[PDB]
Amino acid sequence: QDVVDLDFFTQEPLHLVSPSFLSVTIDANLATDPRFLILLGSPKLRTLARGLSPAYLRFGGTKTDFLIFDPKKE
Amino acid sequence: FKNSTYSRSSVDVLYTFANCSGLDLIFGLNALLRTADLQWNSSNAQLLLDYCSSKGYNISWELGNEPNSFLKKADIFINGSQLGEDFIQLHKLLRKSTFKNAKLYGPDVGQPRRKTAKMLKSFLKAGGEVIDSVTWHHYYLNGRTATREDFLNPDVLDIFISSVQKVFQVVESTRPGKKVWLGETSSAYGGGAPLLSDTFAAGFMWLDKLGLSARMGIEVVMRQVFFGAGNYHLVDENFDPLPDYWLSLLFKKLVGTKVLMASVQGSKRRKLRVYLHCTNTDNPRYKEGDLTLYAINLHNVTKYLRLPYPFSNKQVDKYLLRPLGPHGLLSKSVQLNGLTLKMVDDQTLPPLMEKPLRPGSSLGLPAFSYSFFVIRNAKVAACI
Ligand SMILES: *[C@@H]1O[C@H](CO[C@@H]2O[C@@H](C)[C@@H](O)[C@@H](O)[C@@H]2O)[C@@H](O)[C@H](O)[C@H]1NC(C)=O
Ligand SMILES: *[C@@H]1[C@H](O)[C@@H](O)[C@H](O[C@@H]2C[C@@H](O)[C@H](O)[C@@H](CO)O2)[C@@H](C(=O)O)[C@H]1O
Ligand SMILES: *[C@@H]1O[C@H](CO)[C@@H](O)[C@H](O)[C@H]1NC(C)=O
Ligand SMILES: *[C@@H]1O[C@H](CO)[C@@H](O)[C@H](O)[C@H]1NC(C)=O
Ligand SMILES: *[C@@H]1O[C@H](CO)[C@@H](O)[C@H](O)[C@H]1NC(C)=O
Ligand SMILES: *[C@@H]1O[C@H](CO)[C@@H](O)[C@H](O)[C@H]1NC(C)=O
Ligand SMILES: [Cl-]
Ligand SMILES: [Cl-]
Repeated sequence: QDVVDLDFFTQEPLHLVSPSFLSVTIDANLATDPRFLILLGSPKLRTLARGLSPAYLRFGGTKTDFLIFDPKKE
Repeated sequence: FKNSTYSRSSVDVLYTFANCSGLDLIFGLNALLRTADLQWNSSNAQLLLDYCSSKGYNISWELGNEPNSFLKKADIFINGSQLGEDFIQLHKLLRKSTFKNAKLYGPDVGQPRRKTAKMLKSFLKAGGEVIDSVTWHHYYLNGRTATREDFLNPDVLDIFISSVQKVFQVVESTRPGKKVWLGETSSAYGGGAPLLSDTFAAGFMWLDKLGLSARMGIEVVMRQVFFGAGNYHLVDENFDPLPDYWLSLLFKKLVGTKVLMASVQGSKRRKLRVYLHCTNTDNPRYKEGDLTLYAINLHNVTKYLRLPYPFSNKQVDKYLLRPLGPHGLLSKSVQLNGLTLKMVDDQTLPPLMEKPLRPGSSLGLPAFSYSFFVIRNAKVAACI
């Protein structure tokens, strides 16, 4: 027998997730790629990104703790 | 690991990518900048906060990534108490900024091993008052050693439940009711499992993780990564979507914020994994009270699911995902109801086309597959 009965609890919501429940990261390491500007400038990638809105985008990773902001750099 | 600098330019690329994509940016600050007496040195963060203010950038903040492994990474040990004080200091900086209401998340600890649970507990005692959400991380496998069988093993999927229970035990003991987020998560660490983390086979772990996260009280799940070098990326090096991107998009179109519960009447209750939410009300095909069921079949045969009273005779839309051949579960291409999912062009996502079933038919779920089912006119009061 490959038939399976489901039981549903539908009385009340057991939890409420954020509308952004399914969110994404960009690893901090990607900012050390010389092509950072070209990659994130890609119209094709922005279309895919828009598809997942609403979402958080976390810019973070091991490299979070080895990145220093330098306002002089170009 | 070496110190690297980044420019105002890099900050603008990142902010613009998020802003123009409708995403909310969370920026992790460097927690290893330390004073003589091993307090956090906030002076570099200060320069970034100033610059972001001056550009009107609406940005959320984190401080540090996996502080539990700082000793391993940088031969510096910061305890949870100190890290809490460091977060208190960042909170005071944010309150004095132009975005005084900016959100602060942390501490982005790894999964709750004894030493990580201790760090999280002391961090929440000290710094818990100033964070808007508790972030922690989870991986099922080591990308180097992960096997195809591991990706399909319900005993591997099940370990995530104990991780979640252990995090909530620490949070309920220190800051009851604080929101709990997965701040970094995927199939496998070390950049993913070669030829596995970028395939149809990655989808069992991703959809199970979403299901269980929602069911167990996790409010947000952050997928490592949207795009990047790791083969757990949703989008490859050519900006082409992989099966997990299509799975993620379909989850967003169908699955609502209100979490319910499904279970299988059998005692086995393994390999057949079921989740139930209210349908996403923003979906124009569906209406208040509709349900979205999603199911994973890790059996090597088709299973037939029967909906309970009073949903037995309802019109159901199927959204079944299966790999495009010839590489089976190791495929990087997916079909929805037998239609290959492909961009229309660089600016155009395809429609995601339902397959209506005959009312009162059993829900067919092939071996090694996953599907969404929307139950139309379910008229569930809790969903309205
Ligand atoms: C298939 O998997 C078997 C164990 O699973 C059980 O048997 C199959 C036929 C399904 O009914 C499933 O629901 C059961 O839980 C293995 O022992 C077997 O060698 C595998 N392959 C086959 C039979 O094709
Ligand atoms: C979580 C960390 O915070 C991530 O930075 C880390 O990934 C990064 C980037 C990835 O491309 C690389 O393969 C790995 C390991 O060198 O570091 C995550 C991971 O995949 O291990 C995880 O530790
Ligand atoms: C990074 O910078 C800090 C101070 O700017 C310094 O103390 C530390 O040695 C550097 N870390 C590494 C791993 O080189
Ligand atoms: C923090 O770092 C800056 C520059 O890296 C340094 O000049 C400053 O004296 C440090 N502040 C403290 C309080 O140690
Ligand atoms: C920043 O972003 C979020 C929406 O994602 C919003 O709730 C908040 O009001 C914004 N804050 C400001 C000050 O613009
Ligand atoms: C944590 O570290 C701080 C800073 O080094 C130290 O002063 C404090 O006593 C430590 N806390 C515990 C509980 O050991
Ligand atoms: Cl600690
Ligand atoms: Cl990357």
